[PDB]
This record gives sequence, structure tokens and C-alpha cells, in this order.
Amino acid sequence: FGRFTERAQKVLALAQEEALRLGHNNIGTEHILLGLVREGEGIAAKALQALGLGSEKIQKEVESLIGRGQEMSQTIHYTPRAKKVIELSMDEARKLGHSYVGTEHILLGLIREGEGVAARVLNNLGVSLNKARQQVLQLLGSNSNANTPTLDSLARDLTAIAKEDSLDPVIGRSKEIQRVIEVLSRRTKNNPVLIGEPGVGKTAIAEGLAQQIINNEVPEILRDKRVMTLEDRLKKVMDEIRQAGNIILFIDAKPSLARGELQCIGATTLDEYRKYIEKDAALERRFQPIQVDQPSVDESIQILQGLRDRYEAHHRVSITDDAIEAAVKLSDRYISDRFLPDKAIDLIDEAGSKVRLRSFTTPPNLKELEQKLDEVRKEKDAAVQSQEFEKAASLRDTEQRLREQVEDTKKSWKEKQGQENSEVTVDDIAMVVSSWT
Amino acid sequence: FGRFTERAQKVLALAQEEALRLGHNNIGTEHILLGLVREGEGIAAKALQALGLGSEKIQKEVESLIGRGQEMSQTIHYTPRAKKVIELSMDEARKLGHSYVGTEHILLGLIREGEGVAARVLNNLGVSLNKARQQVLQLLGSNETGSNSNANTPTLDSLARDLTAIAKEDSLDPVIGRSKEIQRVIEVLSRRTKNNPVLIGEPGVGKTAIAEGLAQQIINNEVPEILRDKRVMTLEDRLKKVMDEIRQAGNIILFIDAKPSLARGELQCIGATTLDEYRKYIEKDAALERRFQPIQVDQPSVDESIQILQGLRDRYEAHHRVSITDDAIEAAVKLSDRYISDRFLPDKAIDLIDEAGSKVRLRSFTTPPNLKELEQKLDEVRKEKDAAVQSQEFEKAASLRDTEQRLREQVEDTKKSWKEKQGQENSEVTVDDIAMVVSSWT
Amino acid sequence: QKLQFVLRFGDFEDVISLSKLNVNGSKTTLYSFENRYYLYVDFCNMTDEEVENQLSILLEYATESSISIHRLEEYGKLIISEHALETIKKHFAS
Amino acid sequence: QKLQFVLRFGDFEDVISLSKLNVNGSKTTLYSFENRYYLYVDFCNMTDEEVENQLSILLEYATESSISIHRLEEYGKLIISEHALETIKKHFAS
Repeated sequence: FGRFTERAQKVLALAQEEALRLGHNNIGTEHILLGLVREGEGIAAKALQALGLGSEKIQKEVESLIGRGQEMSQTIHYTPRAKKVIELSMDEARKLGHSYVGTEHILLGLIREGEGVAARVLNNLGVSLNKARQQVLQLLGSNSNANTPTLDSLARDLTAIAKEDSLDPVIGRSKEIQRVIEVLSRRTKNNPVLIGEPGVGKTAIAEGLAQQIINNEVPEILRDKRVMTLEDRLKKVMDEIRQAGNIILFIDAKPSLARGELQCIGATTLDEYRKYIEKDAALERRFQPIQVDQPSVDESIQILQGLRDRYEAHHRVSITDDAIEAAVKLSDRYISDRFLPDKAIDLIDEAGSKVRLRSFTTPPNLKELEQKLDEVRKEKDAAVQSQEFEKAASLRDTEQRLREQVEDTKKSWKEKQGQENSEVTVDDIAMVVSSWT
Repeated sequence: FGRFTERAQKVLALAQEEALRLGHNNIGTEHILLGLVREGEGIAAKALQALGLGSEKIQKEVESLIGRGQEMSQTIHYTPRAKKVIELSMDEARKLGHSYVGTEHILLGLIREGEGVAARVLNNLGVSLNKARQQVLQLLGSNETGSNSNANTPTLDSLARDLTAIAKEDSLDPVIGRSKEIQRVIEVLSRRTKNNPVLIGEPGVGKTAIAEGLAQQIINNEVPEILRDKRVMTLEDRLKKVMDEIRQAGNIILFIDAKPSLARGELQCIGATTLDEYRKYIEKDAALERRFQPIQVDQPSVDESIQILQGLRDRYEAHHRVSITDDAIEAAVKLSDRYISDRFLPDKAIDLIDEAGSKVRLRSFTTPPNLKELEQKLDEVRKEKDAAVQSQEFEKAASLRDTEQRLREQVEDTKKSWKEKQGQENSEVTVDDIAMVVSSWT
Repeated sequence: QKLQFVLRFGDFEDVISLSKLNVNGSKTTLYSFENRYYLYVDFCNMTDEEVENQLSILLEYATESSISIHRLEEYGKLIISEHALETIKKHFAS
Repeated sequence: QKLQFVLRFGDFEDVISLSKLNVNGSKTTLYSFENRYYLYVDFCNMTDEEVENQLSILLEYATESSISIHRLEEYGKLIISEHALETIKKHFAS
């Protein structure tokens, strides 16, 4: 119903291997379970080895509750239960940040929907349901003074946060950064206010100081200094600071005021800043401005490639380079009413979907079979409640001829993934624009 | 007094069967009771079999309190009590979502109005009144119509109409489009930048219509594997409570028309707000211009309008005159685009239709000829009859009452002569009805 | 247990209907008040079971009014004394 | 412990599937209601362990409806009595 590990995918098809090895006709939750302990190497497989549940012990209970074996094997499908069980492992992994399902999650997903044959194999093999979700769990896991208070989230620590080697590039606005520092030293117009048309770049300048203080060239006393970010918890945390002062605050959107320390970098617009200094005059005083020129066109390009990898998340990029060249250049002169790093990115996204979108569209003049198909099922129902079986079973053998019929032109539509899956070049990008201009 | 199950209707007429089998002249609550246990198969019938009350035990108490038997049978009617008992079962079913009355409800309806003969049969057969309403209850229950999944609990609870749901059992209207409009939503929704979409147009174009669009397509099935397995939904002390019970469940997309913990969780929206009102929100900025992000909703192509009407034509047959006439719809629509001229091209239409979509069912109900006068007359009578009856003046009423119903049947005969004002208008429709509506708007 | 009751009928015809039966060892008297007709029943000597019984029937045709019976005896409007049911049956059942 | 249950299948084919196995000492009857098909199972004499067992299987193919069973007996639509599974296996498994 999507994409999982090999281990998942193998374990699933492996249920089918077991579907037939016993001759049954629908693969229920009991076969998914055989699937897991029989690929013997998944985390799922590993766990079962713990509870005391080899393939030996299990299959004996199962055959002791179903056995042979109508070799029918008339191209089988799932149990509705097990289809639920699959829908579930997908969720038992949203619930774990695991970007992709695998052997464990499916075992997780079975417990969750406990009503079914697997579940009974075990409540029969003296293995309550929770002792089991446990075993899988115990095989997966995770990944400071005043920081105590601050260190909510509100408002994450740019500094130590990017001290952990954990930081990327980052491309500037390299002289945008350093002007944040002439100001963040002064004693005059001390606290710098970051004015520029919104974005991106802006948040990237403070991720700068962060990068700069730490590794490491910086000056007029600024070491071991964090940059931190993002009402019934208000000035609360703010007192962990009037009592220790290694800290710049990064703002987004207000002034509880220079009652003392408080080093902050300003998130505000060409005009929005004039919504401080007019009522005055903490502005011409404390707070003090600097602008975000739109990042260098060429710098613009090698900015995406960094988050190219990370949007690879929708299927096409990484690549093409020839694909980005577009996004960026189009914007700088061809409308051309934003900021030279923000725009480009947006464009990708239109296409950063618009391709997996066009990918999962609908087959040819193959609409009317759906309509035909519809009434047959219908015609089938009416007669079964009239029964009239044969006079219908006719009609089932007949609905089903049309079923596998349409599929082989919808599964024949991974014939359509190819003609755009991970295809990328300007082709897709600029047609985007025929609208915006 | 309406329509019930066979089982109901049979049990009721079955009271009458019993009315006469004993020769009595009015069927009271005692006969409705016999009616229930003697159709022996209704839920009502079934219950009585529980308390230890077969037809045998009952009819013996009843004959032990009335017996023969003036074969009069002069075309009988109810007891006023029992007429109450019937009015009641109708309510003992409103109180159960049961769209139609049946054997149980009538048994329910009896207990409720306990003053009467049935009630005593039982307070005599050592069967207090509540032990009885119980037995019926323990033979009906819930539904569970929804199939599922855990987190849906706090959520699907509130509030708030699970659009994916209404699109699952396919119990969902088309609806037209704005078909290329539904698509532009999924870009704005398959992203990472402008995560969340917002539709702006006159409000008007039943924007809310486009949303049901997803339900249908996310299901079967043309949409990125980037969005399969999700849910559309809509809409004070119930605060952060259920919203916490959702961030803790990523599979959710939402609908609004009016707050912002924006972008925080997977809290993903679809917004419907005026041409301008939005001006008044990105004006808030700039999590606005960021997270949420807009698309222009069109006043449907005039023809498109027509098709929307018909699709829910079969569904405005509720007010008794449609389906049809097509020729009439085209007017509802067409006149609006060019002639006044103050809305969206699909709301306007339906409003014309509804103006008329009772109006004619009404010209049906008007008072008959100047026979407003008869009733006026009949009144003066009762009085003479009545006030006379207080003086007596007895046989001075006998003929006075008789003088009365002489009138009445004459009245009701010409009051139901206006079923003809029905065959004339009822189920009509054509244009002329509309153009009226129109001229009565300018 | 009490052996005398006061009942109100919504419309007079309700009373005619009641008449068409058997009063039986039952003195009865009928008032007119607030446009609605009250009827006052008096059982001489009957078993409690026998009266809770009988009264059942009556309330197929009426309801039982909270009305102080002496309010009627004073401020009512008498129509038929003692044999109130009996009389309506005369002038009205056929 | 109770020994009779009422289950709802989403689509009919789910029922055919169930049929393709062993009913076993199991009387069973099948209704049609709200477009969805309910199925009513009745185990005569089985150990509780033996039934909690069996019922497991069933719900691989159904869910258990809160539905009052007498609602069906009255307001449902009968389709097959007593041997409900057995009959579907006849007209449908090959």
C-alpha cells in the first residue's frame, strides 16, 4: 500500500508465500505474522525470537486452527483485517519519525488492531498483547545553567545547537553577517534590527553568528554565547537571564524592554521597523538596523542544492542542476516582486509536487468501464438479496472479469510514473510561470 | 395518524380487530395493548413475551374489567387517551433517531402516558411500569456507523463533520467544478513552503463545495502517495484539549471560514474567506503570507451552474414539486447572471428555486373559495349548541349538533375540494413561477 | 384511599363518549368551568382494587384535574347533578 | 459468557471469503441492512476458551456490531438462515 524496507516488502510478500504453503485463499493477520518470524532477520523477526516464538511454535498453533487447503489460489487478496493492519503500521511509524515503514512497524501495527487471528495465536501462546509491544520497543531509541528556563522551545539554541558539528554550509549574505556584529558590540545603537524583504534569507543571518562565534573567529568579547529563537509563561523564563548573560535573542514578529541585558536580532520589514522608532526612541537608541540585500544570483543557486537533498522528499530532486538554474534566474528579472533567494525555492515546490501530482493522474478514455462496472456490482447486490445466487455469482464472476481488467491499465500507469518520475529540467519549471506572467 | 411499519400499522388495525372481538365501541389503550401481543412478532410483541405476558394472561384481566359487548360497532373511533398514546409513540421515536414508528415505539408510547386501562392491566399483573420500559430498551441499541482508528476519537467527536467519511460510503454529492479548481489545491497542499491553501471569492460560490472535492479524490484515488491516508474536516471551554488530541495524529487537514497556532503542529488548513477579509490576515502577517496561501474561486461558468442544480434537483424533491422542469432551472440561473446581479452565479439560482421551492407547494394550501365564510358560520353554531347545552335546551341541541355537522362535512368536503388547487399547481414549476420571483425582487 | 375524583375533558363530546358506557354504583356530577367541562365522580363503597380499576377507564376519556372540588361547588357552573353520566346518555347516544 | 454474536462486513465479498473455511458446530444466519451485510453467529456449547478462540478468526473478516440483534430479526432483510456460511461457499467458491 506504499513503500517500506526491503525487510518490510519481503516480509509482506512472505505472508503470501505462506498464504499458499497452507493453501488458504485470503492472507489474514495470521500470515503477516508468519511473514515476520520467517524472514527471521527483521527487528520484527528478532523480537519474536525473544518472546519464545520461533516459526516452529507459531505455525503449529495456526495449522491447529485452519489447516488445508483449497489450492484455489485464484489470485488471492488480503483480509480486510490485515488491510487495516497495514494501514496501521504506516501510522505506528508516523508515530516514530521513521520516514519509512519496516519489519517492526508491521509488528507494531498488528498489536494495535488486536482483533484477529495473529492476536489469538499469542493470547493462546500465553503471551499477552502488551508484553509483546514491549519487546519491539526495547529494540529502538532516541537519537546546563540558566538554559533551564530559556531552554523551552521556545526557543532552541542556535549556538550549542550548531556546535554539535550539526550545522550545514551556510551561504550568505557573508557581509550581511558581519554587519550584525559591528552592531552587536557597540554600547551605542547596540541591538541590531534585521530589516529586509521577508524570508529567508533573514533567519539565515543569525544562523550565521551562531556559526561564527563557535568556529570561531570573533571579537570584542563574544565567546560562549548562545543565539536563541522563536503568555502564562511570559517574563518567567526571562529572569534566568538577568542572572547570567551569554545570550543573544533571535526574534520573529512587543518589547519587554532593555530593563538590562537582552541581546536580540530584529525580524522586521522595510516599514515595520518604522513601527518602533516613531513612538521612539528605544530605536535610535538600543535596537539598530541593517538590510538584507537579495543573496547573490550564483549564491542563490548553490543554496537550493543544499536543500535539494532534503526536498528529495517528494520524488524527483535531487537534480537537476539544470532544473534549478531555471528557478533562480527566472525570478531575478522575470517578476521580480520578491527577494532573489526566497522566490526560486517556491517555484520548485509548485513542481515539488506538481510532478508527483501529474504522476498519479487518470488513464485514457477508460472512464466508461468504471460506469459499466458500477451497475454490475449493483446488479449483483440486488439479486443476492433475492438469491438468485447463481443468477448473480454469474454476476460476480462477471464483475470480477472487469476488475482485473481496469487494473492492468491503472498498474499500467506506473507506465506514467516513468514519463515524469524524477524528471525535472526547466521543462517543468517555466511552464509554471506562463501564469505568473 | 401518519406512517409506521407494517408491524406498527398491523398492530394498530389489530387493536380494532380486538375492538369488536369483544363488542366494545371505542378502542382504548387496552386494545392497543392487545394489538401488540397479538401480532406476536413485533419488538413490542417480543418484549411482552418477556415480562410473562402472553395474550392469554392479558385478555383475561381485560375481559375481567369490561366484557361484552354492544355489537354497536357503529363505525368506531379511538379513546382520547389512546389518541394521546399514538401522538406519543411518534415522539418516543423522535427520541431514538428512528425515522419511522413501529411496534416498539407504540409500546414505549403507552408507558409514557400511563394513565389508562393498559397501565392498570399490568399494575394489576404485578408488572410495575418501569420494569416494562426496560424490557423494550434491552432490545435496541447504538449503531457504531463509522467503522475507526484511535485518534479520531477526541477529534471526530467535537465537532466536526468528517468529510472523508461522507465521501467514504459515497453518500456524497458530485459536485461539479471548479474541477481545475480542486487541483490547484493539491499543489498548495503537496508542498513544504506554502503548506496550507486559502480560497477567496464571493462566499458565495459555495466555496465550501470545492472541499468535498478532496474527500473524493484522496480516496479513489488520484493524489500523491504524499497525501494518501488523510482526512478532511470542518467547523469554547473545549480548548487546547482536542487540538492536543490531534497534533498527536498527523493525518489531518482542516477547513475554516472565520485562532492561529499556525504551522506549529501538522495543523494543516484550508481557508474560505472573503475577497478582502484575507487582505485582513496576511495584513496580520507574516506567518500568514507564509504558511497559508491562496487561490481564486470562480463564479461558475453559467452552464456549470445549471448542472449543479439538477445534481441536487432530485434532492430538492423534499419540498414537493421537483424534479424538473429543466426549462425552469435555466431561468433560475440565467436571469441571475445578467439580471440582479448581487451574488455568485450558483447561490443566486438555488435561491430563486427555493423562493419558489415552497411558494407553489403553498398556493396549494391557500384557503378555498370565499368559503372562508362557512367556518365563520359554523362557529355561531357550536355556541348556540354549546351555550344551549349549558342551559338545556337538550333536544334544542340534538338538532343543533346535527345542524352543526350538516355544516362541517360540507366544509371539509370543500376544504378538500382544494386538492384540486393541488392538481393544478402542486408539482408545477415552469418559468412563469420564477419570472414572478424575479420581478418581485426589483 | 380516596373515593371521589374531579376530571377535566378537553371537548364536551369527550363526555358524551364516556356516557355511552356503564356508570355503575357511581354517583356523578358535571360542571362547566374555564370553557372546559369538569366531571365529579363519587364511588360509594368499593374495594381500593375496584376503584383504581374503574378510574382507569375514566381517564381514557379524561385527565384528572388538580382542581379543588369546592372551587367548583362555589365558583363553577352546574349542568347535571348526581346522575351526570346517565343524563347525557339519554339525550345523545342515538 | 455469551455465545451468540452479530458481525458487520463492509462489502459482501468479505463474506464469501469467510465462507471459504470451516463454520464448525456453528449455526449462523445472514441479514442485509443499511446496505452493509450483518452476519449472526450462534455457538451451541463451547468452552469459553474455545469461543473467544473461534471468534478471533471471524473478525479477521468482520468487525462486531453494537447492533441489537432483534432490530435485525424485525427490521432487517433475511438472506440465508441457520446455515448462512455454508450456503455462500456452495454458490461462490469456484
